[PDB]
Amino acid sequence: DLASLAIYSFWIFLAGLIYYLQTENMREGYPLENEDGTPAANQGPFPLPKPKTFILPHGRGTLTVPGPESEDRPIALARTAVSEGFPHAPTGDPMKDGVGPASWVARRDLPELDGHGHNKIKPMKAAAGFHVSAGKNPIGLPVRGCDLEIAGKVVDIWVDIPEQMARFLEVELKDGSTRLLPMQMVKVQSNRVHVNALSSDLFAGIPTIKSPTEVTLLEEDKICGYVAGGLMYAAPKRKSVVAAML
Amino acid sequence: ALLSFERKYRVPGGTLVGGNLFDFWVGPFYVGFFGVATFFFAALGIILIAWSAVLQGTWNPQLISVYPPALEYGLGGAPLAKGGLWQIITICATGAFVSWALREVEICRKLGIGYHIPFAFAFAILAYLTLVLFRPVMMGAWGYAFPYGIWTHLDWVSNTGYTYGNFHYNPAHMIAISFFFTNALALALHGALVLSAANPEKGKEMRTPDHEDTFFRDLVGYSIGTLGIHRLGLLLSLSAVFFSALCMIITGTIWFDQWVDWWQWWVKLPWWANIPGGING
Amino acid sequence: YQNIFSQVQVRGPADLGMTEDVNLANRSGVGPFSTLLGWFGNAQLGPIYLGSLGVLSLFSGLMWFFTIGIWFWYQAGWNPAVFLRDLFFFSLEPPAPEYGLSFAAPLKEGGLWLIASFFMFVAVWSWWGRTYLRAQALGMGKHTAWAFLSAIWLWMVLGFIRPILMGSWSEAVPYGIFSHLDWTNNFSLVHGNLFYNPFHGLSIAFLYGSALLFAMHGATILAVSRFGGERELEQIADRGTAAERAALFWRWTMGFNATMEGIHRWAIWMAVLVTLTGGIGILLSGTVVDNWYVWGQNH
Ligand code: BCL
Ligand code: BCL
Ligand code: BCL
Ligand SMILES: CC[C@H]1c2cc3[nH]c4c(c3C)C(=O)[C@H](C(=O)OC)c4c3nc(cc4[nH]c(cc(n2)[C@@H]1C)c(C(C)=O)c4C)[C@@H](C)[C@@H]3CCC(=O)OC/C=C(\C)CCC[C@H](C)CCC[C@H](C)CCCC(C)C
Ligand SMILES: CCCCCCCCCCCC[N+](C)(C)[O-]
Ligand SMILES: CCCCCCCCCCCC[N+](C)(C)[O-]
Ligand SMILES: [Cl-]
Ligand SMILES: [Fe+2]
Ligand SMILES: [Zn+2]
Repeated sequence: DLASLAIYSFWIFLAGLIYYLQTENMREGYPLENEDGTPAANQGPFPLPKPKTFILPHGRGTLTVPGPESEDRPIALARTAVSEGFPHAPTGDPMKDGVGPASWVARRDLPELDGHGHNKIKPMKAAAGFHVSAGKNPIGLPVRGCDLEIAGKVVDIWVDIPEQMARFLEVELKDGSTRLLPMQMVKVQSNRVHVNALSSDLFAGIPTIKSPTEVTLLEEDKICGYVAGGLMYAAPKRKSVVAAML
Repeated sequence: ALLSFERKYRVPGGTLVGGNLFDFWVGPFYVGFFGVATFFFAALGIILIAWSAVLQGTWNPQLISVYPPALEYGLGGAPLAKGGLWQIITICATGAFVSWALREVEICRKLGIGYHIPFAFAFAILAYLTLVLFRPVMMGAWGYAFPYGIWTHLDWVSNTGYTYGNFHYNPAHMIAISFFFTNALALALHGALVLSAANPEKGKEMRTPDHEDTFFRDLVGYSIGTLGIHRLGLLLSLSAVFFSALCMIITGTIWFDQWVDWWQWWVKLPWWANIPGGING
Repeated sequence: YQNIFSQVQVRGPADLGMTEDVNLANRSGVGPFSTLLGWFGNAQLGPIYLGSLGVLSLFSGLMWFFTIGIWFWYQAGWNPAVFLRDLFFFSLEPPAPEYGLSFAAPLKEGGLWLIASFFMFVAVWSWWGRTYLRAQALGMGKHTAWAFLSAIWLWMVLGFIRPILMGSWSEAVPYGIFSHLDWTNNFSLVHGNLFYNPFHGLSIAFLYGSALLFAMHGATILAVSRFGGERELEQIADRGTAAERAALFWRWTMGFNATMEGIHRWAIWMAVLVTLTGGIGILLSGTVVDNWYVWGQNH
């Protein structure tokens, strides 16, 4: 029967596909390791796929995967139990050491370029022709933290030029310096910009950028990781909704 | 085992219940309170099902089937062999699903990401609940729910649909299908676009997002963008399920006849209901 | 903030796009900006590429529509009021069984349907060539062309391959809103309930699985958009915390995960398999299997 031969061949095919797909999704993070960094005994039933190489544009080299794990910086965490499977608590300050929900990866310390080789992101004041076209303009507004105190004021908006979107809000602190705050982590209101993930006293600690006109992938990760970290690590300072409702 | 970059993330905190009592992993799986609650519900439910198989007299996956209480039982309890077992199992599934979502929330909290995923999953749960809980209750009997059996539930689909003629005519059903089709269309486009840029012609440099935009801009005169496409996929999927629940929640509760007949309202509009000619004239 | 809708829209000079090897002369001018679309995705409309292939596609595409439209107007007695109240009931039906696969049917008895099918045939295939060429011109992979074929395959089987194998145009699908639904329902009845067709069941699994996977992937990316997660191409070339937290959410939840590039491979196949399996199921109906219930009893 043709129909029977077909359905029979299909399952053979599907299994081959899932096998292919799965190994293909092992281009990163494998081989697995024990909680101490050494090679784990069990690597699973799927073998590592053969290497592939990406040719990166704008003279930025190439990327070959699978390959040796890129992360090598120190991780400020210590084992909690003798057996595998338990948490590893922070040995110092997780927000500063970059661990837990405040982790960051050592991405290339250069900015992301667009199709032409221009910096993808840029402060609006330096982005020819860009302006706020809809919604409340946040520039000039005071920025409030989860402790319900003012942490600064918005002095600019950093825009993604190829995609024409707001990505960061440049906030000026009391000391006259500034930090970048992720757009998807702020709430623009009519009379202020609220940042739930951070208490006023934590703004100063936000990682900074080398140049005032650009931001690197490395800096973005440090900035974003640190801000997200405040959801867990700043909880003690985060006031209730009823307090905020006042 | 862990992924080569996992260590720094296995930090304590995030649980919604029990503090650190269940704050740990087993292999790759994280547990948490809702991790053990899910196991509890899944086990009790699978066990109760295997027992229903016995009373049925078979251990064949293609044959096993747990039916709900017969119409006669209304919305009350029933003998464990004539509906009651289905009733307990339904309670277990709901607990297992909700616990799964809540477990996802704990994981989100630990990793410091958004809660979009469990929020999305909640849509599936509400669809299941619509067929098994909300519609039966509104209709007045557990009997209207569907049976748990690989083939038996397909029989329920067929019989239920034909109870109203060709179900295709259900307006809400039409919209739900649109979303399902459009979703599959978008998923294919998005998958293909990202890959076509990451994997250009052999020997060439990896393409950029600008190339993705240009490709679709040339093709159809518009590009929703990288952020939007993900917003879109989520919207189409959820809307598809939202309209599935709606097409069912109104069937047999406020609409009882042949769905095809509902469309007569448009054909009977005053200004053209009697004009001679055409299909309906 | 959930990042479903943007809080503040920003705009700048229109983007004309990468040049690469494309014939800039065939690129139209930029369109207007939509503040409305801007809340959900990009606000910019256009430019669009319009070479000869695209012009041919648009033309026969319009002709296909026109052909259906004129028959509907004739069915309406050229009365706009009747045309609008009976719009969903009109139907352009194919040649009766007696005509077999010949092009001899009279206009009002299948000839118009054949003409309509010719235009749609060209429109679709020329558009397919277009998806390939626009990709080639930019040096990109042909993933969009290949995926489009899977959809084309179900369409081809329904109105061309199967009807030819059955040896009759009467086996094809008519052009009408309600008529093509009646056709679908009837098709299942005539072949002994498609719920017994294994390939129809797989197709459903994939249709369901596509909404499952996109809900999954879409919500994931947004969940890590606070780390620039949607810039997937760069996350592939230089993994960030976004890609790591996304992979770990799933590993900790279900025991396994994907990568920024690999997830899009799961995605393309989940969708593609929908119409790939569906096509096989329909192609086997009536040619190899007349009744899937009976077929199932012997398997
Ligand atoms: C002859 C039958 C009638 C008909 C009768 C019906 C009936 C009756 C119903 C539908 C419903 C649906 N129909 Mg119909 N329909 C017809 C023809 C069609 C055609 C077609 C091409 O012609 C299409 C495309 C559709 C499409 C649709 C969908 C919109 C919808 C089902 C999906 C859904 O609800 O998801 C919702 C998703 C869920 C319910 C899934 C929930 C999953 C849960 C939360 C978790 C499970 C986890 C699992 C246990 C884990 C196990 C562990 C493992 C490790 C995984 N119908 C014909 C005309 N249709 C259904 C609907 O709208 O549902 C509300 C419905 O009840
Ligand atoms: C949504 C509208 C109808 C419905 C209509 C249909 C129709 C019509 C068809 C199916 C089909 C299927 N249905 Mg159903 N089904 C309904 C509700 C459910 C529920 C539920 C808890 O709500 C479940 C778990 C299932 C499960 C199933 C699968 C066995 C099968 C493939 C689905 C799939 O791949 O999805 C996509 C999801 C994935 C890709 C994830 C993987 C999920 C795996 C495959 C689920 C296995 C479930 C396991 C056998 C159930 C018991 C597990 C434990 C013992 C508890 N259906 C509602 C009532 N279903 C198809 C089939 O072949 O049926 C025989 C089919 O043709
Ligand atoms: C009573 C009716 C029968 C039934 C009869 C059929 C029949 C008949 C068929 C299906 C098919 C399908 N059925 Mg069924 N089906 C039943 C019940 C169900 C139920 C259920 C009850 O839950 C579900 C969920 C489904 C689900 C499904 C889908 C998995 C599948 C359609 C795939 C698709 O993506 O097509 C949509 C995609 C396309 C049609 C491809 C379109 C591609 C072309 C190229 C587009 C051209 C567009 C054009 C140029 C014009 C517009 C252009 C503008 C620019 C917009 N069926 C009942 C039992 N079903 C199809 C299948 O594959 O089955 C195996 C099929 O033929
Ligand atoms: C709402 C939009 C779509 C969607 C989204 C969605 N599903 C999700 C998520 C999301 C975003 C998850 O995060 C979660 C997940 O982890 O996926 C990997 C999930 C999930 N969607 C799943 C399945 C599923 N989703 C479906 C549909 C949908 N999911 C929609 C199309 C469908 C179908 C048929 O369309 C299925 C089968 C699971 C794979 C997974 C949730 C896993 C889970 O809840 O596990 C806990 C429970 C158990 C391990 C077992 C409990 C066993 C019961 C006690 C038995 C009860 C029997 C049952 C009632 C009948 C079964 C027999 C059938 C023949 C009827
Ligand atoms: C006759 C229809 C054929 C449809 C098969 C198309 C599958 C699309 C596969 C994505 C392409 C993947 N890739 C890079 C390895 O070619
Ligand atoms: C790559 C996607 C993996 C999803 C596989 C889904 C399998 C569910 C299969 C149920 C269909 C069984 N059937 C109808 C063919 O007999
Ligand atoms: Cl490839
Ligand atoms: Fe993506
Ligand atoms: Zn540039």
